Amino acid sequence: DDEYTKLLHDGIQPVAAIDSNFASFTYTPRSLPEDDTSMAILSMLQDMNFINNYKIDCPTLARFCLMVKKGYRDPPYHNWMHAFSVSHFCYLLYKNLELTNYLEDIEIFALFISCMCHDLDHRGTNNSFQVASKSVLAALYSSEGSVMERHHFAQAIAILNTHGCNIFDHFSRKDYQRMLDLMRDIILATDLAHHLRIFKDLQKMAEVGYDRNNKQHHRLLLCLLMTSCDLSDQTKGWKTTRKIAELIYKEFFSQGDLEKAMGNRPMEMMDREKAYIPELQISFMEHIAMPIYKLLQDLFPKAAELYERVASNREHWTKVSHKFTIRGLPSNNSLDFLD
Ligand SMILES: CNC(=O)c1ccc2nc(C)c3nnc(-c4cc(OCC(C)C)ccc4Cl)n3c2c1
Ligand SMILES: [Mg+2]
Ligand SMILES: [Zn+2]
Repeated sequence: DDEYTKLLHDGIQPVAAIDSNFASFTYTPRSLPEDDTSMAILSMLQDMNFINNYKIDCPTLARFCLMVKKGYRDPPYHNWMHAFSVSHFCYLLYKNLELTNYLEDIEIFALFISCMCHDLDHRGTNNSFQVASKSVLAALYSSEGSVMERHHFAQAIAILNTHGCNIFDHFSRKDYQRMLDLMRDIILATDLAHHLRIFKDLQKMAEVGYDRNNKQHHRLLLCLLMTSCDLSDQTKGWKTTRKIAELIYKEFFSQGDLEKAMGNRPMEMMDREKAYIPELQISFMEHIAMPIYKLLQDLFPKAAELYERVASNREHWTKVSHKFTIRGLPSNNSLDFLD
């Protein structure tokens, strides 16, 4: 509530005042105190001129922002600080790439808001679990797939339709509808199965060359950008990829434990007794993360450094893989862990 009063009455801080490096790809948004993140959301929207552009009511935007923030739970990885750093990367794309040369302003706006909302109310489990768990969410969504992502969109709808939070409601009925369809498309695009589905369309687009008058190129690019935001912890330094691996596997292994307790056997990557983190992390980087930033690079030449960084981080993982084998004695100087 004090977050609310401050967000409403203190005024929107300039991004430079947050950090001199705030709009650089080298900046790590997770370094920002979590208490300051709602303010940074407003600063980013102000700096992209969307608040003035779309005549957004700031009190409404403030309320919406805090609703979205409090709409995240606290699993190790899929929490608000994830959504925030994903949203900040969207902002980095805006500042560093000429997105406006590819996308309409409304599409860019939708992408940013979608980043904020895209994992709303995540419970720290994947889509497969909801099914096996017999959760309410599976009952609601399983027959169409993308269970969690459908729930993320529905939560965003629920927030927008909370009194005083509808940042869009002055839009024309036409633009209001476009915003809902954009957010749905974009949030559904964060399901890995969707990404795999559209991947060769993304390639074909990258091959034939992007066409600004091709509206399905707009739609494809929006998905590519959304996924590149979702995975953007991989584009910072080694310490960020190391720390995020830790959060991810903590979350994964917590799911695996639950699957064992209900008498099921988790995927290997969810099973703390089978999962070999360097291999799993290297696979994810080689098959999912790097192809995404390579497509980003093929479309935006200035995104080359993002790809190079991800690849460089991948090679860093290969270099420390050996450390997961205990050579010599443990730090204990004890073999008691064998018993
Ligand atoms: C089947 N393998 C996994 O789900 C997997 C394995 C290893 C991962 N390793 C890292 C570092 C990571 N970072 N974000 C995600 C991630 C991405 C998700 O969808 C995002 C779109 C772009 C596909 C959904 C859930 C997660 Cl956890 N991951 C991993 C995901
Ligand atoms: Mg997600
Ligand atoms: Zn996410």
